[PDB]
Amino acid sequence: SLAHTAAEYMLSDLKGLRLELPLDRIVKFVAVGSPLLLMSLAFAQEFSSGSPISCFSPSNFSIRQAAYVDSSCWDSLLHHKQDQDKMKSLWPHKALPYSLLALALLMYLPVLLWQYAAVPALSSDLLFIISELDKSYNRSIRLVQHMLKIRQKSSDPYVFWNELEKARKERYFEFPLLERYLACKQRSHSLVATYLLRNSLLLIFTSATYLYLGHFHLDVFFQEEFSCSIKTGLLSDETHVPNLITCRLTSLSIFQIVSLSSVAIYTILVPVIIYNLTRLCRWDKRLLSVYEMLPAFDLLSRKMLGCPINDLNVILLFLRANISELISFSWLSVLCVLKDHNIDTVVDFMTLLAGLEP
Amino acid sequence: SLAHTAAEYMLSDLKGLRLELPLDRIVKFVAVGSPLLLMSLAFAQEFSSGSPISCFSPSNFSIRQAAYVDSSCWDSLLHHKQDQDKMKSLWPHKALPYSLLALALLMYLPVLLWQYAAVPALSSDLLFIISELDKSYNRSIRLVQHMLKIRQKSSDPYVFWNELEKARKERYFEFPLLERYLACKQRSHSLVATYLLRNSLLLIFTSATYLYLGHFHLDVFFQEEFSCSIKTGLLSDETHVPNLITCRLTSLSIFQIVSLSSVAIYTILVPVIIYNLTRLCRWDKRLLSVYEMLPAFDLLSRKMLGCPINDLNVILLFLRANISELISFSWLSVLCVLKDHNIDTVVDFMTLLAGLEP
Amino acid sequence: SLAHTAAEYMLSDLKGLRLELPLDRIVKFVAVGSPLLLMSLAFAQEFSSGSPISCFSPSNFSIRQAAYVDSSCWDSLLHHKQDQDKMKSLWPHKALPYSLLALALLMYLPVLLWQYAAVPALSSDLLFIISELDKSYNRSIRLVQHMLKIRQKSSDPYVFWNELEKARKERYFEFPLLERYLACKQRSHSLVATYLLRNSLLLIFTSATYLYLGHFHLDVFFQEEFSCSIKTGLLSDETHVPNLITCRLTSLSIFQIVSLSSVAIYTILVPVIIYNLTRLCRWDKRLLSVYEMLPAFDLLSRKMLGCPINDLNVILLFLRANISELISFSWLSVLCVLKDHNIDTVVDFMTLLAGLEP
Amino acid sequence: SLAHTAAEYMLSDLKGLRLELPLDRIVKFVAVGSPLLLMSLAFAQEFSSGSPISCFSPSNFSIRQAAYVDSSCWDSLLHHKQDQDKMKSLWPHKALPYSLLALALLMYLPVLLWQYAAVPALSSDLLFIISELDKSYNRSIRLVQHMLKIRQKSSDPYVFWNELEKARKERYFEFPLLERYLACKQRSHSLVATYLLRNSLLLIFTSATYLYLGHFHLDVFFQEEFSCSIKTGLLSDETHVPNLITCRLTSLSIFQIVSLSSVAIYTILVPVIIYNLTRLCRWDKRLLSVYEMLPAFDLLSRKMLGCPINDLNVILLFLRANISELISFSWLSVLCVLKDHNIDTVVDFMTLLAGLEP
Amino acid sequence: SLAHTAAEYMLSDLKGLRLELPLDRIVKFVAVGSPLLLMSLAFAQEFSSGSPISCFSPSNFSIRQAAYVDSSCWDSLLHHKQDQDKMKSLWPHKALPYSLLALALLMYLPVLLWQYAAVPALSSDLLFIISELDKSYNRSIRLVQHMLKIRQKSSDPYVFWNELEKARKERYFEFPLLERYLACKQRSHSLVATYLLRNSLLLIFTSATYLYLGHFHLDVFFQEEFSCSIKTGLLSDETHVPNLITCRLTSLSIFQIVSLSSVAIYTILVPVIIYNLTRLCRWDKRLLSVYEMLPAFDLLSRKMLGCPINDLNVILLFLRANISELISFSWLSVLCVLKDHNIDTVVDFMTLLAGLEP
Repeated sequence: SLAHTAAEYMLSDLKGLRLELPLDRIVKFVAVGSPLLLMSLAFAQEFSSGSPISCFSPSNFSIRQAAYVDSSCWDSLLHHKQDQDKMKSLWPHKALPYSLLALALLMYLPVLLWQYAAVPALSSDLLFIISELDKSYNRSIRLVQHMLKIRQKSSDPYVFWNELEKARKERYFEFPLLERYLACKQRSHSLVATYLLRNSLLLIFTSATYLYLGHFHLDVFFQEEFSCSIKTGLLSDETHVPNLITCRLTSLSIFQIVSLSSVAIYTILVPVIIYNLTRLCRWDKRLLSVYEMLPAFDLLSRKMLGCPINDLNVILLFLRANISELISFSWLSVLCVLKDHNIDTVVDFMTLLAGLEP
Repeated sequence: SLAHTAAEYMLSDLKGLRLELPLDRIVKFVAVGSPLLLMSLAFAQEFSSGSPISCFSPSNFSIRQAAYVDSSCWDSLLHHKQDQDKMKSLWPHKALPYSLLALALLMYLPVLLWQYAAVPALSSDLLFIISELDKSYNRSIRLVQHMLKIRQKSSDPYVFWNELEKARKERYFEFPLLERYLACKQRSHSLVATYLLRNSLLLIFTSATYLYLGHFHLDVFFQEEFSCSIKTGLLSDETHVPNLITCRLTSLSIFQIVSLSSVAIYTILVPVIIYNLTRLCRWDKRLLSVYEMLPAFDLLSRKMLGCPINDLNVILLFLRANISELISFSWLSVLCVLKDHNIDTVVDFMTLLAGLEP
Repeated sequence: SLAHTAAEYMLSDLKGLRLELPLDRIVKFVAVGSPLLLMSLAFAQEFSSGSPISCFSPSNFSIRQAAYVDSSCWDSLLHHKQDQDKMKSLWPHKALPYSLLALALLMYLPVLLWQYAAVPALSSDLLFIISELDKSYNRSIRLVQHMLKIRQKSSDPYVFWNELEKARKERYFEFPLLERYLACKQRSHSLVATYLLRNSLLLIFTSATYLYLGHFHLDVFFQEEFSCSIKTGLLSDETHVPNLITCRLTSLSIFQIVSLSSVAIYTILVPVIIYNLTRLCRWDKRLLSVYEMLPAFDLLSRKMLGCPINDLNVILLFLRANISELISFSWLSVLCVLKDHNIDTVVDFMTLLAGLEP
Repeated sequence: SLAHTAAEYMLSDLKGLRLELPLDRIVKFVAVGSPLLLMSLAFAQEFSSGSPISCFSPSNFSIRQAAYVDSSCWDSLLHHKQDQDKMKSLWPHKALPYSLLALALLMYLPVLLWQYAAVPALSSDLLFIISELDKSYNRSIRLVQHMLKIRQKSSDPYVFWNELEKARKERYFEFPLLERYLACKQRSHSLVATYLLRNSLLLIFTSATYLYLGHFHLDVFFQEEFSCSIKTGLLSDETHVPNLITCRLTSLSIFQIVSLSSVAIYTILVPVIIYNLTRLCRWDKRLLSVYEMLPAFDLLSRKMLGCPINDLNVILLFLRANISELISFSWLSVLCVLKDHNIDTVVDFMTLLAGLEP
Repeated sequence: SLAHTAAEYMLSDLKGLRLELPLDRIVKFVAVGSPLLLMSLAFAQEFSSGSPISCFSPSNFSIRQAAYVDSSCWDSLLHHKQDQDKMKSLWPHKALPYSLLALALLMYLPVLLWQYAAVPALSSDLLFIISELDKSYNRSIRLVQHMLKIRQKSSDPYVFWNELEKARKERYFEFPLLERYLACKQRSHSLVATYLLRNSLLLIFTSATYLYLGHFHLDVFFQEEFSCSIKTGLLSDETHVPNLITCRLTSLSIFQIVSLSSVAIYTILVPVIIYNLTRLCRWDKRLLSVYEMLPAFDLLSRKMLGCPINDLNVILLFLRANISELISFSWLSVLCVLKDHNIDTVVDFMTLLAGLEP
């Protein structure tokens, strides 16, 4: 089956970076695999089909007179109703899996755009930021051994501030590339377009699916029988039934169940992407209180003004998911205690000797 | 078969931490695999089905006159009883495996919520706690070589208490991050919600399964025969049997055995999750006697007050399963001897020389 | 086939420890694989079954009149004997592999209990004991170089006993954790329960298998033919045979051979587990003579009193299988020469220079 | 096919030791694989069987009247000869592969006993012996540099014997563990039992195979036709042939060829195991002449007395196959020149400078 | 198919040594795979066989009257010719693949003997020789730095011969183990027997194949039709055709093509093994001119006398294929320039500085 190859290349399972949101991953998985699951269920295994169209041939017909009967109607699904001569065609019945696979291949386009048009630049930017930030750490670790003996023999404030103010006017304190780079990117407005188009494309795809199920479906839904004609051409000069009646389709139940499953999964899926859109309409300040005290993280919370549709918002949202990898997963995450000061000076007097790590 | 792929991703077999309880693992395994086992048994291998519906066609019928007979009834399971004209449908018979697979995919949702909404925060918290605790050990091992010569040449109490009281007023004795962190988490009430919802979701799922087996089942349970009609449409202008009688279904025994197996496994499974719920309604104090003497473990047993529904209870329950990994599996587990004192001073005089380990 | 998956997870092939006895392994292998082997042999490969029920339809019947004949009896195995109207049913014939697979899954429960309820504690205990014992060796190897020059230039007894008695009153001679730990475990009585239940569960399972083969089998054993009825319902208003006679089952030979194989394997298997039970009713003292001279092994043979049902007996039995891994496989195993003294002093004078190993 | 799994576990391909003799390996391979080869050849590939029983139904019979004819005789192979009423049964024809697979699984039992009841002790013994022997070498290599300058400047005998006699009364010359261990094992008589039982078991298995081919075979060997009866029960009240004649079996040629192949392979296999038995009835002294001059190997040839049924004989036989691994494959194997002395003193004067190796 | 398993174990793809000749590999490949290729081609894929025997039944015969006709002749291939009553049997037609697979398994016996009876000793010998030869190199490399400054400042002959003659009477020049080992093996005559038997066995196998194709084939080669008899037993009391005529076999073309392919491949294969035999009848001296100047290789060319059937010849032939692995692939192979001297002294004056390699 081609489904094996599709799963082999499509949906088959830098160097540590998380570039895609978990909710985006979930919605991608459901929207991509569900058409494939309906594909596998409808035609294979469960319902051994054989001939999806079944007919009532007259008794006088031989073997492949009736074989022509049965084989000339599946490709010519047309209801010659007596009500003039409106041949109602039954193309949705033979087009169900075709539309399913077309929808499945259509669902993956936003992934293509998000993975080709935005991944390389974002990955390069995050590679630069991780390089500068681990350099920021190893240029700051050198302060924990300068503060193991001089930090002890002095009366608290005039060594917790005298060296801190000396470090304040010292190069290691500031991170100039950080503010300049963050400015040069926050003024940019290119990455938000990819996000908005990647969401709107799947939204309009869902709308098109709704229209497809509303127009071409919902009309032949309780009809399981139709009358065809064999002398719709040169057969007229023959002595047999003038109208081949009751071509019964066998997969009406599968038709109904796949239609209801498709409509239900998309009804339950729609609100999630709307929530994803609304995630970008506000500035996140859940933990802004602790970010304003740290030297490097002060700049992140400082540039919180104006309309929130900026590349800085997207960068921050993707950084919060990567703020706990192996090294940023530190006192930062441990700092759940200052969400409720001269006492903290002697508390961090001991903590600086506690963050020795290796 | 898709079952192979499902087992390949679903149920297929930080860095040492145990995040899931063994009883939870057992109930998950039984509730997830049992629908799959019934799926594999019912349709494949054991009972080579062929055509699950069998009919009695008249003798005059040719090959695929009777093939239409047999193929137009499986999808149109309707009993045209003579008792007006109540067409009793037989959709449970063709919906058994569909409902089975839907129930199988439904059973895994609580696992999804418990693994996405609570695992990262709990794992980070336990990573912090293990880091601080192995630091607590390697800042306490330094006491076993200070007590190899000064510990020997003195008259017992005034070196077993003089140094101990000096160590009592010494920094290594206390663990400030422990009480502050434990307070900041015991006042929190977020993790218990995930536990209660993860249990209640499977409970209501079991209730829904009971309702499904009570309404749609238990009605067609001893009926193996029904009469259908072929001229339920345009067939009426034909000379054959007016009513196609005795469409016999072949899988009634499989129907009954799968229904009884499903109801029995859930009856035997229900009390376990109730026990899991009741596990959180009480404070565990089985070994609180030995916890009150140890320095760090005194705080764990000290905060035992009020209503037991707190995140501290869940943290303690998950810690007791992880209290014997490689290092906490020590004198702690060895201390099964003080569950039945100046003599113990000379007993631990020798024990401190016995816990040299490397 | 599901048998492939079962073999893939069930029965498919710390860090060196042997936790399961070889005889237990053999009985587990035979009791678990034999139902699977009968499963594979009975239904697949050997006997291409097709239709396990065969019937004699009247000559006037068409194709699927007789197909209904053949398909409506396998699921309705009932002998309408003329002797009133005792319908003898033939459910064992269609339930053979179901009971086989149920028995196969039932056989593995004692393994589950023995592997979950006792393995972790025993493994931790043995890990502690191996750590303390290799420490006991590397704190005793230091005696073979103190005895390379002082051991030579003295008149035998007053250096083979003067240093030995000095070593006797020396710390390295005794192993305090050994006697204290061995006491704290020999007074315990928890592990023997797991052993006794793991044996009794398979014993009662064998008894249940015997009852199943005695009641539901041994009755339809020479019967290969039975008469059914088609008008056991709405068929009565039809002109055909009033009683469908001679529904012949084809797998009677397979029935008999699988029944005899099952009963024979369990008759030959029963005494082994009884022997396993009797293994725990006595204290093993085959090599107690050599254990009483060694320092550490003297305590093992010293606590041989009272009723033998103790956790110490189980620990010793599992230790004798692990007493020859890589280091305990030493002079211990070499000491087959003292099972038939001042001469041995000069014999071990040379042996201490012979146990230099690296 | 289960043959794939059997080959996967059974017969599928310490740390250098050779524990099994090449002739034993050959006889094991032929006796184990040949039943499997006949299994694969008889039923699969070569002869596409279909229905191994073929019958002559009367012309009036319909499709599955004759299908019942053909399917009710394979399981009821009984010749109702007119000669009273001796129903000769044809169970060997349907039992050929069953007996083949039973014989195949039976052949592996001696391997099981030889691999479980004797391998661990023998492997431990050989591990000890290899450890002591490579120690014997590296305590003897130190003599080739003491003899590079003192060996040169002296008049031959009084340095080829003066140092040799000094080395003779020196500790490195003798190997006390060797004679004591060899005595403690040569007096033992446990390992020879495993060898004799492992041979006698396959011998009695071959005898049982001969009896099986003599009683149950050789009787139905030229009979390809037999007459059955359908009214051997409730069929009597029917109007058809009173006796269903000429049930012809199709696999008579395969029957004959497999019988002849089995008997021929075992006739050609019998003498080899008899030779293996006779190998232990004599003391091997082919190269005893060179063993009596070497220091360590003198003890091996010294204990050659009495009846040869001892564990020492088995140990020596397994050692001769391992005497050429990497280090014992040395001058020992090179010493093919002393099988046809003061000249050899100056020949070995140069050879000791030739065995410098690294 | 069993062919997959056979290819999986048989013919499926120390530590660098080449133990088998390329021509031997080619002849083994062709003689082993060609029967398997004919096996795969004759019965599978290409010619969908169905029933290899086809018969002309009379028109009055029903379905399985003629099925008995067709099924009772394939196993009873006998031509009841009118010419008394010589039943000519047609067993080659049903024995073609049996003889093919027997020949295929027979072809591998010489490989078995050559791989079990000679590989271990030869591999050990070559391991010893490679160890001594790379030692011979690293005890000779030390001459290229003693000759970097003393080699420069002297008038050519009295430093190209004065040091060379000093090295001539120096230990590093000679290789005593080489001449002694080469003598101890060249006097041996055991390995040539394995070679001669491994060739003669396949030769007599080819002769037996020729006899088989000459006697049992070439007689039924143009006969595609034969007449059988059904009343060759108890059928005589029936009213049908007294002689069942024209049992036509369908695979005559496959018979002819496989026979011609087998005979042709063996005719083209015969001379190669004869050439292999003649390879051992002469002493190879193609490059003996360059071997007589090298120190170690002089002994190899020195022992070229007498009849060439010796183990030394086989050792040399297998060494020439291994003389270019990684280190013997050196100036040796580069020395293609002395096959057409004081000038060479200054040429090798520069070459010794050119063979510095690492």
